[PDB]
Amino acid sequence: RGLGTARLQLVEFSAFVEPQRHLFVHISQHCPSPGAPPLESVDVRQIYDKFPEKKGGLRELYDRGPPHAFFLVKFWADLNWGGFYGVSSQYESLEHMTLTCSSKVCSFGKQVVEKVETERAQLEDGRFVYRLLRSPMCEYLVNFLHKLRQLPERYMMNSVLENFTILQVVTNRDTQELLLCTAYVFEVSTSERGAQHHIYRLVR
Ligand SMILES: c1ccc(COc2ccc3[nH]ccc3c2)cc1
Repeated sequence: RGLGTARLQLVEFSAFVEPQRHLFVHISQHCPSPGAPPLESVDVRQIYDKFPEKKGGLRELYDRGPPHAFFLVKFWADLNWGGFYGVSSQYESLEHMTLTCSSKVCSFGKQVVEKVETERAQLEDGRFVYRLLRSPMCEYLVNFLHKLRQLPERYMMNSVLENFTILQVVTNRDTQELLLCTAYVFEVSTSERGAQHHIYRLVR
């Protein structure tokens, strides 16, 4: 499938730096069409420890449901490049909604940043689109990225990134319904191979 539900679909996601653009990670679901197949599944239990077991932790979130709203993205990021560091997200749906978008940056399973944004639906092409464009990337991530690009060896970046995760929770602001919950894990790619990603379903 893709990263989305009947109610809300991710359309594009990127994290980038501008002085053109450099993209650290990118999901295009404009992609688009598959030809096949469905998404592989990963047992959400094997990643409880990469996020806080406190309130709003993975286990708590998944317990309430709905379980089909839960995805894991593995990113191989491109760190070969002080400009403007940005994140851009676009969702779409057929219903009119206001979204609450929470991003939780985690280091060794502890939250070091929570970022909460709100985005109202916008009618376009007979569907509703939710554009969170050019949101300044938090300072901790900028500083982290500047240190990460210093490491002399890709495998050392990977070692450092094995304890770094992001949890993104999109809820219907009005109703409090969870719409999408995405866990992100990270390695690095080469400049030659370019950034890449793999989306899974989280199951239990
Ligand atoms: C390591 C590699 C790439 C990057 C790109 O920076 C971001 C920033 C916000 C994000 N939200 C979901 C993935 C994501 C990525 C950060 C750290």
